[PDB]
Amino acid sequence: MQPKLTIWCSEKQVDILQKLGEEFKAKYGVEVEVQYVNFQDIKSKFLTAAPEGQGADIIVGAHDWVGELAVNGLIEPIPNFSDLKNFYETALNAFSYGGKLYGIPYAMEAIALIYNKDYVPEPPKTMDELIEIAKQIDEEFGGEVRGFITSAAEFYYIAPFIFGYGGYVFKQTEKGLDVNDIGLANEGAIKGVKLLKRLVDEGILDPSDNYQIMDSMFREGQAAMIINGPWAIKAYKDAGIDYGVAPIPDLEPGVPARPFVGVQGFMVNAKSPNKLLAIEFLTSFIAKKETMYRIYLGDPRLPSRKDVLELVKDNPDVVGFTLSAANGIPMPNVPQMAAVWAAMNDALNLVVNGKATVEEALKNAVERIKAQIQ
Ligand SMILES: OC[C@H]1O[C@H](O[C@H]2[C@H](O)[C@@H](O)[C@@H](O[C@H]3[C@H](O)[C@@H](O)[C@@H](O)O[C@@H]3CO)O[C@@H]2CO)[C@H](O)[C@@H](O)[C@@H]1O
Repeated sequence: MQPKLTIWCSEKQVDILQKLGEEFKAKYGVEVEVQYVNFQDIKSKFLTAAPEGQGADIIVGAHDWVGELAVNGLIEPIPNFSDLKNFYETALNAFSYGGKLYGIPYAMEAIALIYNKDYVPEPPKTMDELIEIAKQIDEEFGGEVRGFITSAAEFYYIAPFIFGYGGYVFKQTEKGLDVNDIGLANEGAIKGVKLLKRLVDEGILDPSDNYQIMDSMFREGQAAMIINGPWAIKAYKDAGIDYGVAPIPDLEPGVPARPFVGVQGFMVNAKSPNKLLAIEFLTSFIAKKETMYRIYLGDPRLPSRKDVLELVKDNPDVVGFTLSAANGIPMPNVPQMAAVWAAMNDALNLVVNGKATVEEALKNAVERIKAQIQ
C-alpha cells in the first residue's frame, strides 16, 4: 500500500513542490500532496490539527515558529544527514532550539524597497526623499498610482523603523535573549512608530493599507514604491513590472532601516506516523543542490544552501535583498515570540487610525505582551 506525504505551504511554493513531489512519486511510489494554506494560517492550523492526527506531515514556513512548535512537541528533531554541512550555520541555527535542529532551511529573506522603474527610475536614498517622491507621484497621477505603500499596521513591516532607531523585541544579552526585557516601547521604538505616523499624517500611507493592497497595486502597475520581501518578486516579474530592489531608505542621515531577517524552511510533524519518510524526503531529495536551486528558481529568495547562493549571488535582486538583510535582525525563535505579533499589530492599528498616541499604544502593547509571557 503506497504511503503518502502531505505538505502545507503558502501559495509561493506550491508549483515547485508539486513538481518535485510528482518526481519523488514516479521514482519511489510515495504519494506526495501539496496543499496551499495561507501563510498567516499555517501555524495556527497546525497547532490545532497536529494533536488531532490531521496535521500535514511537513509544513513550510518561517523560523520564528520553531520554539513554540518545539516546546509543544509538534515538530520532529532532524537527525544529522550527509548534506547538513552544505547549509549556512546561521540558517540551521535559526531552525534550532534547545540544542536540536527542527527544520531544513531553503532561504533567508528580509523586506526591502521594491520600486517600479517606470515611475521611479532611481530609488530614494533617505526617507525624506522617499516622502517627496511619493507625494509627487500621488499628485501627478491624480489617484491612479500610489507613491508608496506598505502594510501600515503590521509590526513585521514597520519593524525596520522601530529597530532602526533602537527599539528591540527581547534584549540581546551575552547570556541570550532576555524575554523579561522588552524594547518595543522604548525611545527608539517610539521614534520609529512616529515615523510611521508621519507617513500617514503626510498622506503617503492610508490607514487601510495592508499586504493585499500593497502587493496587488504593485503587481498591477499602480504603485511606485513598496516595502516588501523577495517572496513577492516573481509575481511582479511575471506581470511585466520593471522593478528594482534596494535597501529601505535610511531613516535619517547615517541611520539605516533594520528589517527582520527570516529563514524559510521545512518542518516535520512529530505526531505523523510518516515522520521517518518525511525526514527522508527532506534530507535525501529536498536538501540536494539541484533541488534547492530549483526551489530558488520557483520561489526566489536568498538561498540557505551555500553552493546555491553561489549560483545566484550576482542577480541584482539577490544583491538588493542581501544589502537590506545586512542591516537586519533575525526574528527570535523562542516560544515567547508568539505573544508579540498581535499586541504590536493592534498597537499600530490604533496609531494609524488616530485612536491613541504612539507612547500610549506601545506602552499598552508591551504590558500586554509581558502579561501573556508571564
Ligand atoms: O505579522 C506576523 C508574522 O510575521 C512573520 O511573518 C512574515 C513572514 O516571515 C514573511 O516570510 C512574509 O510572509 C510571506 C510568505 O513568506 C510568503 O510565502 C507568502 O505567503 O506571503 C507572505 C506575506 O503575506 O511576511 C510575513 C508577515 O505577514 C512571522 O514569520 C509570522 O510567524 C508572524 O505571524
